[PDB]
Amino acid sequence: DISDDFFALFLDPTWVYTCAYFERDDMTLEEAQLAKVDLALDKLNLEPGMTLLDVGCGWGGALVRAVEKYDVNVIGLTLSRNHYERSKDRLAAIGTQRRAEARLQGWEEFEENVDRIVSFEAFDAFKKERYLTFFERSYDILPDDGRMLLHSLFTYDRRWLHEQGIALTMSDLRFLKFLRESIFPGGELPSEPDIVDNAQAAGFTIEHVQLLQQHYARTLDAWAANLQAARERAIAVQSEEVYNNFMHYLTGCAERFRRGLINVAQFTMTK
Ligand SMILES: C[S@@+](CC[C@H](N)C(=O)[O-])C[C@H]1O[C@@H](n2cnc3c(N)ncnc32)[C@H](O)[C@@H]1O
Ligand code: NA
Repeated sequence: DISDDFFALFLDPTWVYTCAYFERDDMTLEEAQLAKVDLALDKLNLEPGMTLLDVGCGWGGALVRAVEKYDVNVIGLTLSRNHYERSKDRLAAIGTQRRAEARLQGWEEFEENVDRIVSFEAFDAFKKERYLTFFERSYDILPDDGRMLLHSLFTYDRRWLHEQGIALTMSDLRFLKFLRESIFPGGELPSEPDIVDNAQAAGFTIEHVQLLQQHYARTLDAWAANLQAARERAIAVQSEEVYNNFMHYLTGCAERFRRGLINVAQFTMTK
């Protein structure tokens, strides 16, 4: 796979590799990633000592922020060994009396009770045959007053796009094929109904939906600018092919969020 050393060339120190939130226009990338995490965690009404599950925890930035700012116990799940190892190391290096653990484990195998759940851009990696199952499991492990913040990408169909004045081009179809045949996200995104209808069938109320479309455009622009500025080092760590493929993903996805072809949002879900 792609080395952490490559991603380090374009991500900020949190290692967060999902849509940032430019809560103030002059925030740096790091500040906007912490703002995105805090935006989500504030919606969970966390109290010190609660237990927070992060489904699909990446390299651990949100878990570290949850411990540091919110003083919660944390459990992070991932399917990626590289994600797990960095998460494990970062959490162990936090000075805290709380429980802070990362696991190489899917949510399908996790059955422990937790007080709150967060997830950032993992849901699009789930098979559509598991969308309902995921919400059922999340409902079951939460207490009666539990809350989940689902931050997910989602797509729109031709009819909706057309009603909004947007068309999918032959280039867009080529780009979707590029995504499907690569490690990059976006090849088989859920629709908004795939999120909302399954969450509601499992018993959740959708309290709030916050769209972040243009924040993602800006985030992807920042990653691309960072990667081009480090091009020689990126080629050295990987190769020119990989570098160019990443640039194609980052810039192509930025263009598509700007145009409105796809979206990303935080869904506050309550019981
Ligand atoms: C696009 S990354 C998001 C990483 C992190 N949330 C962030 O904001 O940078 C998706 C992560 O979800 C994880 N993931 C995908 N499917 C999963 C599953 N069924 N259970 C647990 N984690 C999963 C991947 O292994 C990866 O760590
Ligand atoms: Na404390």
